[PDB]
Amino acid sequence: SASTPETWAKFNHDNLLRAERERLASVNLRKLIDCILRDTAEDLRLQCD
Amino acid sequence: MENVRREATRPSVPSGTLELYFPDHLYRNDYVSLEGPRWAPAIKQAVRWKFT
Amino acid sequence: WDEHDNRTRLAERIDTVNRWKETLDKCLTDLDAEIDSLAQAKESAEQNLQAKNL
Amino acid sequence: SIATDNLQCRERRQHPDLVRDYVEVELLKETELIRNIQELLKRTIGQAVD
Amino acid sequence: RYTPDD
Amino acid sequence: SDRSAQHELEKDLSDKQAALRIDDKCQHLRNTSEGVSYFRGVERVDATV
Amino acid sequence: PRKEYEVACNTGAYTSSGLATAGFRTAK
Amino acid sequence: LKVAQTRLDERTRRPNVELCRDMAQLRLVNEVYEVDETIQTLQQRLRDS
Amino acid sequence: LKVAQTRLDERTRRPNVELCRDMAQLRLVNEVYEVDETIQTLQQRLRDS
Repeated sequence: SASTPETWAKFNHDNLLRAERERLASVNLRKLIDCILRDTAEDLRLQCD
Repeated sequence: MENVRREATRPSVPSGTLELYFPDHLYRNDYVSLEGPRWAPAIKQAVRWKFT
Repeated sequence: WDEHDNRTRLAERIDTVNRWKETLDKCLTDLDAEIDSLAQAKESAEQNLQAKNL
Repeated sequence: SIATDNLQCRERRQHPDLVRDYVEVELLKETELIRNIQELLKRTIGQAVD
Repeated sequence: RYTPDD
Repeated sequence: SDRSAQHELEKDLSDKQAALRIDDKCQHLRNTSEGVSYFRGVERVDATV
Repeated sequence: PRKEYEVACNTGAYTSSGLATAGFRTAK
Repeated sequence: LKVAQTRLDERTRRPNVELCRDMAQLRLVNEVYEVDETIQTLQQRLRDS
Repeated sequence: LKVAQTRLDERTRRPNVELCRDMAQLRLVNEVYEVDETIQTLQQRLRDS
């Protein structure tokens, strides 16, 4: 005997949720980077004007 | 009757706490707004002017 | 035998990319040299102009 | 580089005219802005690769 | 370039 | 006019000699010395002409 | 005279034109 | 790293014109960063051990 | 805590029946968790220093 159904299920469940959280974090960082790029460009433009 | 013990290679849940005596976090933590050179740059001259 | 031949293929691929690498590197070194010299000539000509009012 | 050349050429000038206003001040602001931009870019790309 | 004050 | 020109020269002498003292302090800094301290942050600093 | 006015104009934590006492002054 | 930083620090005190962006500064910053990556690699080896 | 966890370990050699849950193991995991949080708090103090 090596495992039991509920324990195996919870194994799988934990792994799934881990992947889900990492995906969410990636999305957030992506949006932040985009906004920073935009603001940088605009401010340098105004200074030159 | 006992093999989960050999199957302990991969932690099902556990992450826990490890053991270190070398924290030395990467030298950088957050940013600081720098500032420029007092006064203006000076480079090079060809001929100059005088009242004697 | 199939495994062995695949291994040899990857060997040749890596060798060719290596030699291309070294050629590219030497070209970049020459790039830096010529850029520096162009700079020098530019400043020199600049003061040559600067003196041209006296 | 363009700004550095601008300040250099402006420095190049004859004796009875050597003045300073926003032009120099604002150009210095440009340079400082540029430098801050580079540092922030590098940190962001570091987080991205991790 | 400075006052006595500061 | 003579004394004025002297004045400029000694001004330069003074500032340079102060710089020499500072960089002697630099030179004779040695490993495992006393004044060494972890200061952090100020590396990417250039207010330089 | 001029002394008082130069003192008045150049005293603060803002910038400074090196209008010295005597001798050659700054070209800027 | 301690001593390298130390030697870097003070030289920004120098007065007006003798302050320079010397090749000393160049090589110093190079050493700083390089030893940083060195440290990271060694810590990874430690974890392996 | 080295000696603590190894102290826990070889309890898992016991033969078929007398292998039993006991107040020892409960207390053992308690002390493990508390020494861990101890160590992290002391690291916090290190950063403040």
